[PDB]
Amino acid sequence: VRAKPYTLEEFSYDYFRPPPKHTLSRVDRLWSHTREPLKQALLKKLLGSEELSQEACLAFIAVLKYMGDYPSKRTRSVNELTDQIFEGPLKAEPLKDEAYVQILKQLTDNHIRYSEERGWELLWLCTGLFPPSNILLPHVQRFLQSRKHCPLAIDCLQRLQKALRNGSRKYPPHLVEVEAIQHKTTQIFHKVYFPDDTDEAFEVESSTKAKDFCQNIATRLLLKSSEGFSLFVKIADKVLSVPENDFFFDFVRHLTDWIKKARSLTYQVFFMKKLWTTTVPGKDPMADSIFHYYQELPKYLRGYHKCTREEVLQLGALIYRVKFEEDKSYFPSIPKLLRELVPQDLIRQVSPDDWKRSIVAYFNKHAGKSKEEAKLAFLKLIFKWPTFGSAFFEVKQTTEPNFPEILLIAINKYGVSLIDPKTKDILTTHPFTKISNWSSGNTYFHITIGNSKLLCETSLGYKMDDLLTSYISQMLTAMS
Amino acid sequence: YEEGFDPYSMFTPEQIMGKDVRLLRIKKEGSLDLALEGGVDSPIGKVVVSAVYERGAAERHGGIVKGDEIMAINGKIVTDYTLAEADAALQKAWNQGGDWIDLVVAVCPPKEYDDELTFF
Repeated sequence: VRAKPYTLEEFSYDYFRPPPKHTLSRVDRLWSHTREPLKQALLKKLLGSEELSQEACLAFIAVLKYMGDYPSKRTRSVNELTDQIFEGPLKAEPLKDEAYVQILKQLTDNHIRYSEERGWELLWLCTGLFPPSNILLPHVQRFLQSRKHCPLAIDCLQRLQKALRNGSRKYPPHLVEVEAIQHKTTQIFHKVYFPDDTDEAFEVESSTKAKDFCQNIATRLLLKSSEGFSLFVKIADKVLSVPENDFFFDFVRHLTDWIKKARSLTYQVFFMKKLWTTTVPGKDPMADSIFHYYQELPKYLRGYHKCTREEVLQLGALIYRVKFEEDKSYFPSIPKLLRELVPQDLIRQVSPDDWKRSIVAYFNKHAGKSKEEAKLAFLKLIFKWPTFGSAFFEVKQTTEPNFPEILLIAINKYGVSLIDPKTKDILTTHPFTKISNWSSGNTYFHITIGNSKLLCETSLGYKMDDLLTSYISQMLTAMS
Repeated sequence: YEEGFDPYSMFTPEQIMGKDVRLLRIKKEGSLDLALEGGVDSPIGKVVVSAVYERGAAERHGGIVKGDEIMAINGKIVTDYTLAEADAALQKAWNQGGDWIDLVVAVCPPKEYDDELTFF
């Protein structure tokens, strides 16, 4: 005789609700598959809990619907039924074990092959959201270990381990997780976009946290440090940074959920330099090559910096070299490409051909330098400016009377700078150490200086708040 | 109608100095879908629109936008109200009594700066 696969029969005796008193009088096991909805939660613990038992029975009808054991429809979202199954356990700890025992029950002595294949998808989704309690965990493991022949059993055992390590998810499975398992694929690959107009596919798991994801990208790109780097999600208008200890799928799911309340729900994942504190051009070749040049270039071309005509001709000739190297066949194309070579505001100062003649003279001075050397030479010249590695915001200030109403705010390693938009002159720099408080709304951004208050009219207060928070935190932890 | 409203009957020249004060008489159909922010307590020290949702009533009227200042609700000045006081007054005007809501707003001027894109 060969050992039959493990069931929740022995577990049920102590932790499932007892059978109704009439059971023995009646001459369909609680721990086995049914098509009959629950009227009370499986776990003895939820017996008293009315609100929780109610949610446990709603999630079981969603488990039935998903598995084809209860009527439904040709459902709109691929995650409409899975949200109903897991929203309960994700908001309440007592429901986490109910989720596992419900799924395991529906996979025990299940005659229907279509049903059993669907229950496996649910257990795979469950193992990537949260682990079971310490009491249940061995039973879930013995259930999976005795069913190694089922194509998802070894993956569920693996995911359990990652769920015990990384902790629990907060939002239900993302549509990419649900589509992957329905398409019989346990491996997920997500595209990541870089400032050099390239992208790459990186493997992502349900347990993936932005910090791990960032470290895999950094390792791949041969960066000397992942410090100051961050994931960003570009959805609709919005471009948000992803918190270091947040689960990648929770951030995306929540952000897409939020956008759906105020409304194409298409997103892009970016990897970029967020904090520029430790950035020194020359130190890290790939960071300079992929990130620093490409991120500093549009800031420079918007006209956010104060520079001399000698510098704009030098940087102009340097940009040309990044684009075409030693090729002089794009020289007559300089007037047509001026918006790509000279800051916006200065273009009108000189005729298109006088710019062409001046840029052509400065290029020949950059010897026989490569596109890469030109990226470093550009970076090294701008690193001399106190506005290097800044995040610039155009605001309407309401508190300073001697300062213009329209200001340019630069947030960098030195603090918060107020710049005159016309002269590009820094009026004041408030170090992070002198910033005692800050707040934001949809229409503003506020900062308190010392024991001085600054109020900015902006729709970008969320971003400024994030940068101020991240820079102050970075410094404060570095002071330990 | 709303085109025949004098803000000087309600406010002093100093109170509405440089402000473009208008009367909005919203229809009163379903959800108002208008969010507020600020309050007398807050850094902005006034009640402003934080969002006008695409669904309707405030959007369907079209007179009100994010950043506009709420000055009066059904004749009662709300300029020194807190955010919770303003939200309560707005909801109570929408739910309790009448076939319309009367909002006195200071129309926010156009943004004389790029308030969209950010380079990190």
